[PDB]
Amino acid sequence: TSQTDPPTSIYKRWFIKNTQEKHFELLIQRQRWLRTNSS
Amino acid sequence: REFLVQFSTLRAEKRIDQILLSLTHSDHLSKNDSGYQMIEQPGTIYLRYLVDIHKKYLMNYEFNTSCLAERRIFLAHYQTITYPSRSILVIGSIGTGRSYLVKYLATNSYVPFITVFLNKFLDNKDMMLEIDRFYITLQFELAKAMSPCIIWIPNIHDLSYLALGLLVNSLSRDCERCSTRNILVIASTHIPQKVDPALIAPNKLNTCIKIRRLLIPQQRKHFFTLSYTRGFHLEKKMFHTNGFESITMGSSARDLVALTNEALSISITQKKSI
Amino acid sequence: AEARVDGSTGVKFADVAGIDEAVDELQELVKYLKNPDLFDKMGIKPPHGVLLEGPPGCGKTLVAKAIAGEAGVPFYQMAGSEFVEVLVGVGSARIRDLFKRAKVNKPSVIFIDEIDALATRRQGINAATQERETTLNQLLIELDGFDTGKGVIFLGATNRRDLLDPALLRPGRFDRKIRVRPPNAKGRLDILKIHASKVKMSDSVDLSSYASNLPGWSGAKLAQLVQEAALVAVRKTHNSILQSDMDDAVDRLTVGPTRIGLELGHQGQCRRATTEVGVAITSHLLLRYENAKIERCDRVSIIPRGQTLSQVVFHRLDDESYMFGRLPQLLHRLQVLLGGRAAEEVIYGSDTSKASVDYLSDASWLARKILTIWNLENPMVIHGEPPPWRKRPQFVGPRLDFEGSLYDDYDLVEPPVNFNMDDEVAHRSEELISQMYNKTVSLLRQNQTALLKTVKVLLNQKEISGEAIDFILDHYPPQTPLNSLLQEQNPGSLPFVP
Amino acid sequence: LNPTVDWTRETKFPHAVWAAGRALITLLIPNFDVVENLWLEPSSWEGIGCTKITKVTESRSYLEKKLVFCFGSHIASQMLLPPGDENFLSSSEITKAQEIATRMVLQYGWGPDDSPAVYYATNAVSALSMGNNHEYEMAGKVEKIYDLAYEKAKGMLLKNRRVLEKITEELLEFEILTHKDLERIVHENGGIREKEPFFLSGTNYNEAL
Amino acid sequence: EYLERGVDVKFTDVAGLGKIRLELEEIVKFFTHGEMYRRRGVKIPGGILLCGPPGVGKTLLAKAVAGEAGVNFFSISASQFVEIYVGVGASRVRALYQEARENAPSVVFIDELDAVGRERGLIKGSGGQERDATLNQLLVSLDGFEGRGEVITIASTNRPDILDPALVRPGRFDRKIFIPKPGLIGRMEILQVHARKKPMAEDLDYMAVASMTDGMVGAELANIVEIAAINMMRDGRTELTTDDLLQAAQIEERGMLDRKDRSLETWRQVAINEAAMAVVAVNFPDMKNIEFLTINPRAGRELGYVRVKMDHIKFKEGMLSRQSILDHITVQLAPRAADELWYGEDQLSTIWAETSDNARSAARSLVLG
Amino acid sequence: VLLSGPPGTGKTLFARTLAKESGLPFVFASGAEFTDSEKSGAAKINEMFSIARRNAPAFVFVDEIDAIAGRHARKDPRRRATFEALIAQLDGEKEKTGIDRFSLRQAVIFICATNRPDELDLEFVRSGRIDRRLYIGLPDAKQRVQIFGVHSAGKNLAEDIDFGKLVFRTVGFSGADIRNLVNEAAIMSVRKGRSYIYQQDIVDVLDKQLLEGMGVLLTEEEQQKCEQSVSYEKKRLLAV
Amino acid sequence: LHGPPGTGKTLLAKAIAGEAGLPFFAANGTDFVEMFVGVAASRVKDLFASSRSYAPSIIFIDEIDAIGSKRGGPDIGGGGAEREQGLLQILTEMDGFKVTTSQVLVIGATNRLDILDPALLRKGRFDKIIRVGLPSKDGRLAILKVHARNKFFRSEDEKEELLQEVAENTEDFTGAELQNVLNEAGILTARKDLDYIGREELLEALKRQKGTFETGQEDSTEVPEELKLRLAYREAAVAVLACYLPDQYRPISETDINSIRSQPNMRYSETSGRVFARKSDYVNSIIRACAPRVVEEEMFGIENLCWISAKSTLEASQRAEFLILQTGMTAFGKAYYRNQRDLVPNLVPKLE
Ligand SMILES: Nc1ncnc2c1ncn2[C@@H]1O[C@H](COP(=O)(O)OP(=O)(O)OP(=O)(O)O)[C@@H](O)[C@H]1O
Ligand SMILES: [Mg+2]
Ligand SMILES: [Mg+2]
Repeated sequence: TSQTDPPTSIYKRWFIKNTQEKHFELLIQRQRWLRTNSS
Repeated sequence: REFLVQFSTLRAEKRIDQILLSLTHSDHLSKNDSGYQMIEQPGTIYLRYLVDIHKKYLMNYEFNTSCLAERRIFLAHYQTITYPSRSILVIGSIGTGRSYLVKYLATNSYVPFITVFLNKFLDNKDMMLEIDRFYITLQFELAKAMSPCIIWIPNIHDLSYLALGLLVNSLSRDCERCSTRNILVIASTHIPQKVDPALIAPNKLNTCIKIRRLLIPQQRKHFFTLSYTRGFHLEKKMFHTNGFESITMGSSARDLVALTNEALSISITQKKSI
Repeated sequence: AEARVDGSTGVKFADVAGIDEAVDELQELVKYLKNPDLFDKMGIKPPHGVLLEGPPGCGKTLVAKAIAGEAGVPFYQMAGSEFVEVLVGVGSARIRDLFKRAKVNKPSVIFIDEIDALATRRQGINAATQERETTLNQLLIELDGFDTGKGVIFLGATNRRDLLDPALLRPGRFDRKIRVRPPNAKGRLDILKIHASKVKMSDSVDLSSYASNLPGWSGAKLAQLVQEAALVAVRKTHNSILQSDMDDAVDRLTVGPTRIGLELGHQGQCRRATTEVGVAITSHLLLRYENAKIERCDRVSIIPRGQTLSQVVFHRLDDESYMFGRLPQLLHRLQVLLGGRAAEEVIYGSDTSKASVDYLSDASWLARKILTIWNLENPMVIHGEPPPWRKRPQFVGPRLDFEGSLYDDYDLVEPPVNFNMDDEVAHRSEELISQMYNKTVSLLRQNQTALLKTVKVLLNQKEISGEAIDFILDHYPPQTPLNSLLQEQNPGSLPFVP
Repeated sequence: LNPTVDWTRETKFPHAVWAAGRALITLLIPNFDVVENLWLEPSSWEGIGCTKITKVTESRSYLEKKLVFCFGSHIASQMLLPPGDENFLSSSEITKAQEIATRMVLQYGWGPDDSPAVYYATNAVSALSMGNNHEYEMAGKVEKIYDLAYEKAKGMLLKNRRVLEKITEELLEFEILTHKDLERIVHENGGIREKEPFFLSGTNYNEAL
Repeated sequence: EYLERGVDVKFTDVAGLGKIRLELEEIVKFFTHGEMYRRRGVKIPGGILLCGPPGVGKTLLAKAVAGEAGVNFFSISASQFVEIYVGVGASRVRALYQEARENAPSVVFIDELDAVGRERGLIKGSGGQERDATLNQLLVSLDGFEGRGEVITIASTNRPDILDPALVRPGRFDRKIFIPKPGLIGRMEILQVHARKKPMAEDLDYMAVASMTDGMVGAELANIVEIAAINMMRDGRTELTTDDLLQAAQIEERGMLDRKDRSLETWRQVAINEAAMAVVAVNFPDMKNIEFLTINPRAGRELGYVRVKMDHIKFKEGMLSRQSILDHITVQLAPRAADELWYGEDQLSTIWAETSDNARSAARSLVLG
Repeated sequence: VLLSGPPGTGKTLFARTLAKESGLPFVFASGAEFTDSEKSGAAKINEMFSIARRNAPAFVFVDEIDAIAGRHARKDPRRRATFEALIAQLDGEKEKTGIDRFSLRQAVIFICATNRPDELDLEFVRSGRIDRRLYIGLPDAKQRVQIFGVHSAGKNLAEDIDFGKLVFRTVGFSGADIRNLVNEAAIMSVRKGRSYIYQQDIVDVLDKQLLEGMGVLLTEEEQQKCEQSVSYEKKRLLAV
Repeated sequence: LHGPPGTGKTLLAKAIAGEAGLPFFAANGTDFVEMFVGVAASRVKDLFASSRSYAPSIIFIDEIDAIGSKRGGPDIGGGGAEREQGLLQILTEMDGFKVTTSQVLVIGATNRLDILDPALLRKGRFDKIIRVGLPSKDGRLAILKVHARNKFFRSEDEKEELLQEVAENTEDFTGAELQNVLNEAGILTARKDLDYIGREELLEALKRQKGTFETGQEDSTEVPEELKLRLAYREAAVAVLACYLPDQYRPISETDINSIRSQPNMRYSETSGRVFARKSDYVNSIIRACAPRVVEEEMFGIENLCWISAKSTLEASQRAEFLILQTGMTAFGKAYYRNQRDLVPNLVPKLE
């Protein structure tokens, strides 16, 4: 998943905005768990 | 099928001896230290006042406008009722039980008590409209025919447009004429936040009342009164002392009724009256 | 199905104004309807269907009627919602009958208004849905079966292009997609001239000013404005629509009609007066001193109108200055937003009120868009944040549309991972907000006589104009003592007659 | 219908102290709302004690007055009710005070240092970013203003202890109270009222021009 | 009812086939040399499924293979099977397969199985029950009991992942053919075969045209042909040339060119941004080949644009170096720095607020990738 | 009276011994067919209650009531009509039923059985409508030996047959399970040509039933070849 | 009868019908359902009365899962009511089977189980619930030698050897897949006009039936030298790390650099029997997991790492996490942790 259609202009992006959303959610949940289970 | 069973409730008029029997009712054990003192319940007391004034054709002489005396007497009576709505909404179905109060007050009422079910107006789905309109007009015409009558309407949260129009027209027209003004249109439900504000008018279905769950002394008093009315003398050691206060629960309706039925059946099995 | 076969629709391109780009584009279809053989000899395939997309009131139906009248061809107008019934299959039969009737009278123009009712997308967010699908499939089959040389032109009008089925947007069904934009200032001027040609007009009415001062108004809204002004003139027993009638109709449509003596106490009114006068005074001072590229206060009112207890009319600048918003302009607009609370602090001491918190909200968001979304400062940030509260751009409330909108992130937000940069950004935002608030309080405190005089004048007259505020500023230079204002016979009196 | 508790002396004391504290914290605050009647209703589901107070855009000082008023019943129960006799009746006022503090720190910008930063709006579903190390500062400010309100209420209610005791006794013996007898009580018993300006912290107060 | 008349599409009428055409004539062999297939102990594969992007001509392919087979053609929409009531769909597919059976030899076509081929248990409703009933009825008609060897089904889906595992089981849908996006030669052939029906010049090199419309479907090539038919009345020239098709490709790639009133400093700002973009784009191997650089406003993009075409093979395979990305972020940081180098840090504009977000997103993705 | 418990325990057996011991008419029906169609949804309830009433003192026994008074009886109005009719019939309340509450014509007990008592509505198990609750559990060791003796009487069991040593292999079994075990023992004894049923017959039947659980359906030759397929070094580890 | 789809349920039903020589009644589940209620019951009762009239009989009902669907939600459309009415009617037909007069046997076939309500599975309706699943290796030989009777081969011995080796190379495939690869090899031979099923024909049929191709495009693309170089270096690194750290059960067979994949194009010789695997095997797996990144960082540096060559140490870290948490052979402890929620915050720094 790396936006297999190439951009004809440099204004366009190289990877889709919703490609890495699972990793962000996992990191956010891990950080929230660490914060909540420490006080 | 409900019309044939509601038309056949009072096929013949009540016997004159039944009228004279029912007209002379009494207090029946209110001022007893064991059960149901006078202060404990104002709602059923007000309901009994409404039924008793309904019994003597006393809504028909609504007011006098007389010179000085009759007006003052009727004013004092009007005050002493509330501390004259012809149709009462009740909302107390947060706990359990609707029959246990209204058929409790209806046995002394002696007036034909008719229950119309709104759910029959929903299960009929230009012909359905004609059937519903004819059915409801026949219901109201019959309720006029056997006047005086007490109409109970359970679960008004169910109500569709035809019955709403019927009730709006009935409350608009049958409260300033149609000389049988003593027609109780009492109705019950469990959702008071759903009814439209067009049905809470002072002329149409006002003065709501509420019922709460039974407290332990209230449970004791209700148990004693339920046991005494069938000829069973309760033992004078557990209400005269703290005997059965520590065992009884079922802190709601339908529990004291079932417990009384069970205990009376058990005492019947041993041929006992205590 | 009475598809009105009118030989002359009564509408031509002379009745269409401000839609000049779409008129120029559709002149090709008008020419093709005039001489289809000219397109035939060149091997030119005409479009099967044309989609007119745009906001309601822009006269897409009027444009189609103008095309039909100019071409002199039969015109079959029908709404899409008329194809949606309870019985399944009636709409497809109506579609087939309409297409057959159009094919009988060639050349012809078919027009379907509100096609989004039939072509609603199968969103993944009764038998009516099946009927709509069958009618849409019948429409697709009819459009795909069209021969280009038969001279029948299909038009579909829509207000929501997002709800349309992408199958219709494929080539061969809707080849041309023309966006009917709202008319410009010249277009609104022409539309106002056309609608005022039908009603007795006074020579004192300048249509150019109302064309320039009402951006985004459709032709239908301008017609409603003219009709409401005529109704006001009838109510006022005027023989013709005066400029006062135009202004009254404009105020009725924008901020609503005036009430009848519905006023609160003096305490809750002086606070709103202080807020609005402080905002206007701050804007005028920023215009006067640093030559800010900001808007101008036209008039201020404190009479309740519609649902607003007070208002400050702001003159909208040209759109060419609404794209390259630089840092000084945004900082000056932040100062204007904070000017209300600055006025409450310099006038009412340390006992402020709620009436200045609303502006205090917007500034508290705007600086964030300076630091995260736009990234104007130069410690670079890693992620933006979405606005927790969203408020629609609107009338007499402050502009907040300098970059098109204030509470609309351009999909430039990412979820955070590190939480220390978040508190660093919060600290920087608090520092910037406090610095700008201190600056606008220092600016407003240096001019106290003008602010208090404007407050008293607005409290007495219940309305004031921007030129009156400018005259107050001219007559009251900076650092005048307050006893000069307090010694006047009537503080709420202005000797200027506009 | 039937009241949930009998009409005795022990049960009425927490509600009498509650209503008397509400009445005293209403009367002592200048330019505040005015009480009409106080009574102890036996069959009221809200509570035995009942108080009717009618109010006289709201400013910062009115919100500070309300925050001070929200502690009156709890402080009255603290000084008057014996240890071992705690109160759950004043919890709703405590939660309201905590709500008022976080509102006037975050929303309106009326912080302890008068900061115009706004983190919440009336239409908002959440707050701003607020970081991780900056929420503790906001919590410290909210605790500071809450403690200032509690200290102010305690200071203005410990000066009229005999007044509060007399109001409790008279409410207990009469069961119906007007405004005139409360004015008599705060007059004869040496009721020291407060005076304008009313600030929750006088270290930052300014005056209008 | 579900039968069509006048089928004449052949392999010549369709373009850009490639070795798929070989598989296509296999179907022709399956319809012509079938006696030799049967004598070698081979069962005829009754299930072929064409999968690819929309607009590749799946219906056109079905019509072509039906015409070359020389048998009766059935083409039915799958949305007709789904009904708000249950039972009619199973009867429709039963009657469909029955009339296909009696019309043997014949080939049938059913398009967009994604409406009726969904998994059993993804939606809880009566429509899902009807879908399950129709899916089971077609399952039992395709393989369920003995008695069909001469009817062949043809399927055309855009999303093959929604297909039921029961259907793709061997014996029901065994042959899976992917029709991809046309490359180079397919675009030439599609443009020429759509352009036979229009008078055309002999100097028309379509190579540059197809080199502009990279990665576009055959329906989009038909659209490019469609913007090469009318628009010439404004100039009024003689014959279709190269530049007209080049401009049509530019229009269908970006949008209509519109001119509006403007100031001089606005043009200077936009041209400075485009200059920074192009100047930084020059100095890197990842986007060195620059073709166009303009500042004209278009539909949806007031700002200018630049065009670069490096070989599109590394992006598909994913072989992009770290230095390939770290340069691109620098390119996306080309505008803002130019502002800092032209108008000062105190007067930064807001035009680069989009490319700067792309740079930070690319940096985050490279860090967590 | 509400009967609950695991399926196949014989609640209808209790109902029938109740009918036989009482010597009274006994109306027996099934609850699966009461939500039949649109011809008569809730009319069957009225008919079966009236049939009981016309021959009172009598009883009414409906099997698997969970299809009528389930938690989804209110979402569907078709189930709701039958549920409301059922609730109306079990009370007195002369209006809409047209009969006196206290008479010979009301001596009818509503007997209901189910398998998941937690799926029933609260208003049906509410006191007054359902008074007694009986949970019939699965049998035990000695009861399973007696059930095996009852269901394995008319078969030629050999001299090595004893079910007392195979009780622990049948924990949780009902009467139907033991009957199926006896039948499968007869089948397997026929399978090898054995004239009687051996203890090894029942042991191999139970072993086959256990090995079929994990998805191993192999004959002897395939099992032996697969055992010979593995090596010896990797078998001693499993052995240890 | 049930199990995985395409295993031979209906084929076994046809075998039952042929072998029995008894009155056989084949029916389909979806045949009975329409809008109008009661017609399903009428059809199935005509079927059951017919079966009773010509008793003894075998009634086979294909695809019971259509009518047999459990109530999985509110049936607004009303088709579920008809399905339930038909279901209860057929259950009454099964319960009406008296053991003295009805020698009628019901044989079913379905592909799913959780959609069926637990009502048909009651005793006296469906006593035996048999599942026919994927056959063993001997079953694979049996089904292919059944399926390879009409297929022409060069000789019997080469046919036997080739069918045996493709049986060893068709693991986790049903009989439908085996007859499909045989039929596709026949198709390939018929296309090439070869009278006997060749070796490459079977290999190509198996290759297309295991779904190696996914692009489905014309394979003619100029591959750059900088792509073949990276592929060859990656393959050489994998070969060196595999030869230096050998695996007892997976030896190297071949290596090619012709296809682009996230994982290397390596092939190993599978040997079943992995009863035991020590901690050194886990360590060697962790080492061999992170091969493509190190070679490109050594020869080409850090500024030339590809996207598919940088996603290699993630797999090594995952294998290290598996070794630490779910083996108990490390010093982390001797417990077994499933990663989601039984990881106390004390153990997090130790794991890291
Ligand atoms: N054991 C076997 N021996 C020979 N052929 C087999 C065997 N098992 C399956 N087949 C092949 O499978 C085909 C029939 O599959 P079957 O009808 O049993 O699948 P199914 O169980 O009905 O799947 P579904 O329920 O999805 O239709 C036959 O054509 C046959 O060639
Ligand atoms: Mg049962
Ligand atoms: Mg099958």
